[PDB]
Amino acid sequence: DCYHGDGQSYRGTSSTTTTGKKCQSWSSMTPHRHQKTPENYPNAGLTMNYCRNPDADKGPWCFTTDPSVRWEYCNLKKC
Repeated sequence: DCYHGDGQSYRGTSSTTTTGKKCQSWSSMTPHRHQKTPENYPNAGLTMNYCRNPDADKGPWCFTTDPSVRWEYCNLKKC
C-alpha cells in the first residue's frame, strides 16, 4: 500500500505507526484529546483510525492508542 507526494491524497486503510502502535480513531478524544476532526478538516478524509495527513505535514500520521505517545508517522511506504 503506499502514498504519493506528502500523502494528503492517501485514502487507504493503513492504521499502524512506524513503531507498530495502533492508530487512535480521529473522532475519539481518548487517550488523546485533539482538534483534527472531520468538522475542522472536512476535506482530509478523517474516518475510522486510518493514517491521514490533515495538516499537510511530510507524510501520513495518526494519534496513537498508547497514552504515552501522542502521535507518530504511519507505517507506509512512499510510492
